[PDB]
Amino acid sequence: IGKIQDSLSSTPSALGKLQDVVNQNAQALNTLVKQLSSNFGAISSVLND
Amino acid sequence: NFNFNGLTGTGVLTESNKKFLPFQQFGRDIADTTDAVRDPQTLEILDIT
Repeated sequence: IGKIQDSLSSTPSALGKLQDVVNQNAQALNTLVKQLSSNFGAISSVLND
Repeated sequence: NFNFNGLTGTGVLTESNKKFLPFQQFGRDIADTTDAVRDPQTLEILDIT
C-alpha cells in the first residue's frame, strides 16, 4: 500500500483512456464549429451581406 | 442594432483594451466574425458581444 502511491505518481501515462475520450469530444465540437466558414459555392459565407 | 460603415449587426458595445496598431481597421474573432472595431470619426476601439 505504501509503494502503490508513488507507483501511480511517477508514471504520467496511465489516464490515457479518459484523455482520449475528452480529446475526441473536443475535436468533434471544434470541427463542427469550424465548418460554418465555408462558402459552399455561394458568393459569401455571411448571410447579412 | 448597429451599422458601422456598411457593417450591420446586433449586440452590446464596451471599452475594449486591445492594442490596435495604426494600420489596422477592424478586429475579427476566431470564427471570422467581427469582434472589435476601431470607431470612425473619433478614433476609439469597442468590442461586440
